[PDB]
Amino acid sequence: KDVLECNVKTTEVVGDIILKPANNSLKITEEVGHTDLMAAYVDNSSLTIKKPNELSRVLGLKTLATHGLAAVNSVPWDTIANYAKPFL
Repeated sequence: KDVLECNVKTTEVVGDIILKPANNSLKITEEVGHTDLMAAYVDNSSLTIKKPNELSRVLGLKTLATHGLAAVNSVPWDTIANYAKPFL
């Protein structure tokens, strides 16, 4: 199984990969929401969503549960920017 060093608190199996606890590592979004997308737009950052919901699917986003290590900071900037502008 593939391994991801991230900010999880317990060792967890998500899909076909494993999240291992590492302090001050990669931030993990459990399920994407409005605040997560608003913060990624402001922080000049991407997102690593761990489990999918309706919003992540309709935005065509990759999650750790469905895409493994490929979801690491995989949320494109055009998606974050286009979602967040009706709210500014």
